[PDB]
Amino acid sequence: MQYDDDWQYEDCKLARGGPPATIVAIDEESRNGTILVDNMLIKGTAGGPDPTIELSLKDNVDYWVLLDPVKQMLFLNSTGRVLDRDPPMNIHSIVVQVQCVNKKVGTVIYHEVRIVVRDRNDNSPTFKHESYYATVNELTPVGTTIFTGFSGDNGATDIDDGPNGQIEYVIQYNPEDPTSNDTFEIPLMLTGNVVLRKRLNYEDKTRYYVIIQANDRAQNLNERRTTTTTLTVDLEHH
Amino acid sequence: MQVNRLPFFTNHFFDTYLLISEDTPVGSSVTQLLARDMDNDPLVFGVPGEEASRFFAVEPDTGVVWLRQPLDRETKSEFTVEFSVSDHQGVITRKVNIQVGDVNDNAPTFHNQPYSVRIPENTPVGTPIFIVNATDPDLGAGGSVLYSFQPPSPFFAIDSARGIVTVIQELDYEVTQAYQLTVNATDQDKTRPLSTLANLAIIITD
Ligand SMILES: [Ca+2]
Ligand SMILES: [Ca+2]
Ligand SMILES: [Ca+2]
Ligand SMILES: [Ca+2]
Ligand SMILES: [Ca+2]
Ligand SMILES: [Ca+2]
Ligand SMILES: [Ca+2]
Ligand SMILES: [K+]
Repeated sequence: MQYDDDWQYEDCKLARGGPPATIVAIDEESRNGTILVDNMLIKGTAGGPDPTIELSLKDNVDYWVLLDPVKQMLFLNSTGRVLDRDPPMNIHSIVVQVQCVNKKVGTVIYHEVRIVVRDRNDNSPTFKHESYYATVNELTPVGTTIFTGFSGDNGATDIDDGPNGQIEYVIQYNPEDPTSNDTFEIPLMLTGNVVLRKRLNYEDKTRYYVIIQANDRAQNLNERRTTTTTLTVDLEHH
Repeated sequence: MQVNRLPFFTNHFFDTYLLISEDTPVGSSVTQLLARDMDNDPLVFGVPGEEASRFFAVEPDTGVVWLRQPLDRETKSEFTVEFSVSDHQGVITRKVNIQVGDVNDNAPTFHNQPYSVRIPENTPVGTPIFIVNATDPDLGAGGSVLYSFQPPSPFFAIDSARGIVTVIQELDYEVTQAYQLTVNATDQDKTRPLSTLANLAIIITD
């Protein structure tokens, strides 16, 4: 009968239903030997004294993946380097092929594996400069924006992706310049522009030290990173 | 006075990816965008940017994303798509990688046609005389090709994996001078195998 020997074509086919690609996700900077795929679920036995299949990896660019044929397990090979999703490495995904050769009949099937690398909040906000400065005239009206120096990557940036990499700025109380957080304000935390909120008086106070903290927007408040800088504001007479 | 707070997406797929099978019918929902706003503002969703917006539409009030034209994994197997949400004072956008899932929707295509070969009457049993090859761009078993004669021939066989054609019985010119055989190349998809036919002319010389 036709198709009596279709059993010999079974090896190398998926032992599961579902779509052909096998897609998984793991955290960036996962440790060497981290499991990527527990079981490829391919029919047949690789390795041992009487295998029905040969398994191996193709298009394993930079050798990120290691295969254990007997378990049909894929592992991260990260020794002496880190799986980094952030600039400059920018690895968002690893795609490899598991080649399976059916020993009995000689057919080859390629099983595609996509590994999606998930972003960690492993980077803090970073200020382009060690400190910032503004000069303001004494008759500046209250409500005037007196500092915009964080505009256009000149302030804090964070190399992480999404909210892990979005910044908010807030003014903190300065116990060595107590009135500075009362005299200046950041009403729009996303821009970090500082506005004057009390009338200045050059005859009384000529310099303010405004402590400004940038934070990122990680989902978990306990995983947020922060960094502080100082804005020194000098009054001018002319 | 409270300054406006901009809205933020909450879907967890933005942290990983979104899988959509290439056999999703046009008009079908693929996901729903979700967002919140500390001011309790009512939110309007969109898909800005030209390429993404040719494949994906979004119902502005609900965030239901739907498919505007067919996906084809063999043509384009992934998208990076920016979605937007707006509280009527600002817009924020955020990107997600969309992976297009494969289904077996191609039959194999043969290489180096047309197929014809002249062989001597005294060609010994076992002799390889011809090699057929076909490829198939679907993934997995849907991309792995098997060859056969339809129907099988008492005089020629074809290796199901390698497409090597051999003589398996002594030929005889006076009985048959030429054979027209049909070669079938099929993929190995479980539920919907697809296949293709080519002719192979075998001319026996005296
Ligand atoms: Ca990193
Ligand atoms: Ca990161
Ligand atoms: Ca960060
Ligand atoms: Ca709002
Ligand atoms: Ca297709
Ligand atoms: Ca396909
Ligand atoms: Ca196919
Ligand atoms: K960033």
